[PDB]
Amino acid sequence: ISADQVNQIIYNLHHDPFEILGCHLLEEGKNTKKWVVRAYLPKAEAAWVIRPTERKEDPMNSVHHPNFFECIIETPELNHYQLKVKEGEHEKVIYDPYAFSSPYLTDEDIYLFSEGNHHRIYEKLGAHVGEINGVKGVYFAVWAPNARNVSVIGDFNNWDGREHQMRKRNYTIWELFVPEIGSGTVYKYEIKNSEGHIYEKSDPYGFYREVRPNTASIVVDIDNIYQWHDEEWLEKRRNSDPLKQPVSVYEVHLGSWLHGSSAEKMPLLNGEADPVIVSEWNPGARFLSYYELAEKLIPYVKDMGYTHIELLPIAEHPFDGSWGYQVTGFYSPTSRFGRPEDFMYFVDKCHENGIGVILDWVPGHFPKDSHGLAYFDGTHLYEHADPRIGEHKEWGTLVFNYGRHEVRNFLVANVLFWFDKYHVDGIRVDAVASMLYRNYLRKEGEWIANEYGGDEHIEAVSFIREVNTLLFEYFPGILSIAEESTEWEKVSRPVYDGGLGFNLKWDMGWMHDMLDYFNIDPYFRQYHQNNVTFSMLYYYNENFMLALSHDEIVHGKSNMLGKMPGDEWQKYANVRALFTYMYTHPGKKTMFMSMEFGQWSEWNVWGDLEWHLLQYEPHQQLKQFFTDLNALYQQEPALYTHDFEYHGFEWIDCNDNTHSVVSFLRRSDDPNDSLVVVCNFTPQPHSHYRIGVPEAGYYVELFNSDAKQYGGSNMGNLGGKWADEWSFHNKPYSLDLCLPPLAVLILKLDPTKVP
Ligand SMILES: OC[C@H]1O[C@H](O[C@H]2[C@H](O)[C@@H](O)[C@@H](O[C@H]3[C@H](O)[C@@H](O)[C@@H](O[C@H]4[C@H](O)[C@@H](O)[C@@H](O[C@H]5[C@H](O)[C@@H](O)[C@@H](O[C@H]6[C@H](O)[C@@H](O)[C@@H](O[C@H]7[C@H](O)[C@@H](O)[C@@H](O)O[C@@H]7CO)O[C@@H]6CO)O[C@@H]5CO)O[C@@H]4CO)O[C@@H]3CO)O[C@@H]2CO)[C@H](O)[C@@H](O)[C@@H]1O
Ligand SMILES: OC[C@H]1O[C@H](O[C@H]2[C@H](O)[C@@H](O)[C@@H](O[C@H]3[C@H](O)[C@@H](O)[C@@H](O[C@H]4[C@H](O)[C@@H](O)[C@@H](O)O[C@@H]4CO)O[C@@H]3CO)O[C@@H]2CO)[C@H](O)[C@@H](O)[C@@H]1O
Ligand SMILES: OC[C@H]1O[C@H](O[C@H]2[C@H](O)[C@@H](O)[C@@H](O[C@H]3[C@H](O)[C@@H](O)[C@@H](O[C@H]4[C@H](O)[C@@H](O)[C@@H](O)O[C@@H]4CO)O[C@@H]3CO)O[C@@H]2CO)[C@H](O)[C@@H](O)[C@@H]1O
Ligand SMILES: OC[C@H]1O[C@H](O[C@H]2[C@H](O)[C@@H](O)[C@@H](O[C@H]3[C@H](O)[C@@H](O)[C@@H](O[C@H]4[C@H](O)[C@@H](O)[C@@H](O)O[C@@H]4CO)O[C@@H]3CO)O[C@@H]2CO)[C@H](O)[C@@H](O)[C@@H]1O
Ligand SMILES: OC[C@H]1O[C@H](O[C@H]2[C@H](O)[C@@H](O)[C@@H](O[C@H]3[C@H](O)[C@@H](O)[C@@H](O)O[C@@H]3CO)O[C@@H]2CO)[C@H](O)[C@@H](O)[C@@H]1O
Ligand SMILES: OC[C@H]1O[C@H](O[C@H]2[C@H](O)[C@@H](O)[C@@H](O[C@H]3[C@H](O)[C@@H](O)[C@@H](O)O[C@@H]3CO)O[C@@H]2CO)[C@H](O)[C@@H](O)[C@@H]1O
Ligand SMILES: [Mg+2]
Ligand SMILES: [Mg+2]
Ligand SMILES: [Mg+2]
Repeated sequence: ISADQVNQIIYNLHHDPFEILGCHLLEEGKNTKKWVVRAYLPKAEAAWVIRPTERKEDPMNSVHHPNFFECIIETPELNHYQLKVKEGEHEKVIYDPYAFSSPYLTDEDIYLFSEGNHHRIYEKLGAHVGEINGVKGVYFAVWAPNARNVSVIGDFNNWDGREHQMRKRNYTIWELFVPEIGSGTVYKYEIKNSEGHIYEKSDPYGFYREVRPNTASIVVDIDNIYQWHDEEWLEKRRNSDPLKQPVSVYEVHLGSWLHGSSAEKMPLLNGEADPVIVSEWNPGARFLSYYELAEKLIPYVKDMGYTHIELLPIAEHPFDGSWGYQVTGFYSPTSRFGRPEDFMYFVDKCHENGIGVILDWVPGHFPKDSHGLAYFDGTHLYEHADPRIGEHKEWGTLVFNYGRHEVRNFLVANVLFWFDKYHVDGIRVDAVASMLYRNYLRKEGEWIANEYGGDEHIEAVSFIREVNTLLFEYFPGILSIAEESTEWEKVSRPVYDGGLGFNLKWDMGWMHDMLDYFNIDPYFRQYHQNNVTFSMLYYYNENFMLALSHDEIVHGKSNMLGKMPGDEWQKYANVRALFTYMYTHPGKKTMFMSMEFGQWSEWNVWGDLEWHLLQYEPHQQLKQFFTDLNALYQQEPALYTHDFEYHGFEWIDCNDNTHSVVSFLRRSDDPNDSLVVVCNFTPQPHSHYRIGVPEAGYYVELFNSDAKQYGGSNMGNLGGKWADEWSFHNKPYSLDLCLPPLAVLILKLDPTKVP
């Protein structure tokens, strides 16, 4: 480029910056092409072009001006890249602001979509504010290749589509530009099928939706509604290995954490809306907005000391009672809680408070509702046509045709959409088995094998591996968590090693062993010591997340306190012992709302949590227990740096089944960060109980779950204990401890203590 062209950009004299900024073809070679990417980045000192799908990164050079950059790259196609932009000591990674010079679909967009590889398809499909032929308006586009006709119906034309019939392109996608309408427009697509039957559809790529049970899509100017402040969080994420950090997740269903009064409006970020009543049966209550949740949930979480909030599905879903697991509006956060920008504010405020956001994401199925994706164009479009692989009959839902390019593209781009537009830090996928097996919940003679004779759902396995490959390339440092309950191997291992590419898997076996164990009367736990120790045998085959989830405190399973045997003191003590053990056992942590304060009743998705219990001491004390435990977990490197390496854990002894006692070491990089953990899983205290330790010195009591401030009886070792030169558990030193009842001790050698 010339200096004159540069200066025209710098001084805002150029007639159209898209002619020189962004990605431009310089020449075609025999097997490759030569491209240039240019950027004007005021205040940046340096920039790079990242091609994350090819695993490449190229520096950009300043050209004529220190903030004007060019980068010349040879590659057959340059569809997928990001700009890394350094301003002083800070780096951000963004998409190229000059990537798309028109709102309409190009030939290239249609080709990439037809092949399933348009990672940014949601920039063109759906509804977008823009300018065509010199006039501002909205461009709509929808994939419906077998429809006979499609029109746009909405508020602007009183729901009559005759003067807004769309144009079909390349036998696949319908489009229309509508002048002089903008964000806030309410609409649907009116589709006529090959039979001549006419029906109404919500926008599959819609960005906002009326409040259930109304289903019209609403236009959002999604890049001009919210100003983020989380660059430093995102930079630290991208540069960190979350597997080596503390990950303590508070799992939350937004509709049922806390309700407000329906006698007032729902406040929004600088505005308000009518209340959304929780149900016809509880008409005095309304949901809290994303804005109100940012003001209340976030400081509550921060004060408890969790690192992450995990949300039950917030994608738009028509029925409260699915808990969000039956989604129909994949590209929009549910309007129950307000607007897209209110959810953006929630996430930005999490990041300001040093809290990450994980979204439950639901790629496995979708319900039959007529506004949604089902039979979209008068054919089986999103779902597979054969019910043996296209329906989950026990659930009444439809299964995406993962092999169909544009379907795969809908879902792959959807995952990326949440990280791009809403800055989230991770996803969790429920019931992964439901996608992986062609015989899932199907009887003999009601399913068919894959092409090689097996039960593996090949197309699903390939989709999952693609999701995870792309997610980690585009957004390094995120969490991708699976629950897979069969024995599928390598779930949380890299795709290059034959894995599915998640980085964490819920340890459902551990969960069952623990909750079954603790439900046993303590005298009988001696016959089930193996529940305590078993999960450590297979532990190193995956990266495990230890989750005690929402699913465990419904349908007659009781809440945590009610699972435990004995009187009220023992029930609390069991909950403290279990969770202290969970937090010291190797693996990341997840627990569900209500568990941190000892709610007695089961989670009820139709009300909110029993917050009035926090007026009473035993609940307050358990909440303080969790507050202090989370603080300890973040303060002790041996609880999180080496979760997934042999070095991080070793049993000291687990042979004392008749007293239900176990003990072990946790380790980190520094040997002085080593911890000794001792567990007593009956209410019988022990007074001179020997435990082997590897070195001399004073072992400080960092934590004792029987402390009186946690509701315990206040037995313990009075702050710490000197080890004896008395060999035990095959170690050269030993501690002579008092083991409090139904309690866990965490001890740490202080090598500077004065004898
Ligand atoms: O995570 C929450 C929280 O946990 C820790 O803090 C807890 C403790 O774990 C818990 O034990 C307790 O400690 C408090 C304590 O209640 C306060 O009274 C005070 O303790 C004083 C003590 O009162 C003084 O007398 C003095 O004790 C001497 C002791 O007099 C002397 O006899 C000897 O004791 C040895 C004893 O003779 C042996 O028999 C044996 O005693 C055992 C028994 O065998 C057993 O059956 C049972 O009863 O328990 C006894 C205790 O183990 O061993 C004894 C040696 O340990 O030597 C001691 C040494 O002084 O001194 C202490 C120190 O001031 O303060 C402690 C410490 O705060 O409550 C706290 C809070 O709930 C954790 O330390 C804290 O950071 C965490 O927040
Ligand atoms: O103009 C009349 C023509 O239209 C008719 O063909 C249609 C089909 O009915 C549509 O359903 C569609 O077919 C696409 C399909 O939508 C798309 O996903 C892709 O199919 C891939 C698939 O993703 C992949 O998994 C694998 O199985 O291979 C498939 C084949 O490539 O492409 C399909 C074929 O284009 O669109 C066409 C055109 O609208 C009619 O049947 C034609 O005979 C007729 O010419
Ligand atoms: O010096 C006092 C005693 O210290 C030790 O007693 C221990 C018990 O061994 C532990 O099991 C525990 O006791 C719990 C008990 O397990 C639990 O059932 C509950 O019992 C209460 C009950 O809440 C209450 O309503 C009423 O009925 O009285 C019962 C009192 O026992 O709560 C107890 C704790 O409060 O902890 C105690 C105290 O550390 C030691 O073993 C005893 O020999 C000694 O007497
Ligand atoms: O007054 C009662 C006694 O109290 C003290 O003994 C304690 C020990 O200090 C504790 O460690 C524990 O003992 C366990 C032991 O930790 C555990 O390994 C298991 O021992 C098995 C052993 O693993 C196996 O290899 C073989 O040698 O048999 C051992 C004996 O079974 O089980 C032990 C308990 O049964 O608890 C005891 C108290 O019961 C103090 O040290 C004693 O001297 C004192 O008398
Ligand atoms: O103020 C009058 C009226 O406004 C609201 O109704 C809107 C719907 O919520 C919205 O879905 C849309 O309804 C259209 C359907 O979506 C569409 O499928 C088709 O069947 O036509 C409908 C309009 O006829 O528009 C209406 C009207 O704006 C509010 O929710 C109503 O209850 C209220 O009475
Ligand atoms: O070093 C090998 C192995 O040692 C440790 O494993 C112990 C388990 O942690 C524990 O449950 C127990 O295993 C038995 C099962 O509980 C029982 O149900 C059945 O399958 O037999 C098992 C075989 O013994 O004891 C084992 C062996 O000590 C440690 O936890 C592992 O990580 C480690 O690899
Ligand atoms: Mg399940
Ligand atoms: Mg068993
Ligand atoms: Mg309530």
